[PDB]
Amino acid sequence: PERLQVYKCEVCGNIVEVLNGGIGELVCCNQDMKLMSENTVDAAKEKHVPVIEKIDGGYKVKVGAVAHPMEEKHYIQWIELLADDKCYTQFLKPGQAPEAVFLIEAAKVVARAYCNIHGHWKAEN
Amino acid sequence: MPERLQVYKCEVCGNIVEVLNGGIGELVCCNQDMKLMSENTVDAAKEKHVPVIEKIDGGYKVKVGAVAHPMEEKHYIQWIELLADDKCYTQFLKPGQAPEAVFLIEAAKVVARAYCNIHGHWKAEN
Ligand SMILES: [O-][O-]
Ligand SMILES: [Ca+2]
Ligand SMILES: [Ca+2]
Ligand SMILES: [Ca+2]
Ligand SMILES: [Fe+3]
Ligand SMILES: [Fe+3]
Ligand SMILES: [Fe+3]
Ligand SMILES: [Fe+3]
Repeated sequence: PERLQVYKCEVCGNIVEVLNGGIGELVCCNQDMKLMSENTVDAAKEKHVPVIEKIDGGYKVKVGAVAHPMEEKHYIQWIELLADDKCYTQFLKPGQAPEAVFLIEAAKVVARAYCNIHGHWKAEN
Repeated sequence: MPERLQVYKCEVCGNIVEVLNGGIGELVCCNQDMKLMSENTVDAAKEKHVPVIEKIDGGYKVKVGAVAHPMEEKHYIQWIELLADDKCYTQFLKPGQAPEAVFLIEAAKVVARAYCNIHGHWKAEN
């Protein structure tokens, strides 16, 4: 695994993010954890692909062109902004708006989002 | 059983992961249980590992520790993390850099964490 990759255990639901890479395979419930590759799930891109809005002193990210549902059983668990060697995560809860604001200085940024149902998604400016 | 924000390490291959979503199953790697890296439990110089939090205009500046920790290839602070509310901001570092990070954020209460490749996980709060 490599830094920043997200793995999920399809059996029990554990989901982790890599802070330090290594050669070993992450395992849970007696099976290799699944690498959650961005934008691979067959889902509505207009509801999952993060939309990056540049603002003075940072960025605002909303998932996706169409506000994603934020229901108890279907919501965006978090939004993440990757800039340089920074990884900013904003966890969300059902009922909140599917968006986040990040105060940071960086021209190129990658925005990621995770739907408990539809997986990992990303976009860059 | 993993809980959000916990950090686990495989002492064999060196994989280190942070929990985003908890659950029942135990994390395993290289045929052994991954080790939960509990904060401030390692026997090391607290003045070099416990993060010091400094409030600044529009955020916080965090340094590791009151005495600058080494940033060598074989001994350095791998990252500094700031926790506030449902926010988890991480600044990864590299040998040769200063053992510090600046976070622009609006939060009266914050927890700062740091990880030394040799001496483990450490934290402090304001
Ligand atoms: O449908 O998200
Ligand atoms: Ca993180
Ligand atoms: Ca065990
Ligand atoms: Ca155990
Ligand atoms: Fe391992
Ligand atoms: Fe969805
Ligand atoms: Fe599991
Ligand atoms: Fe150390």
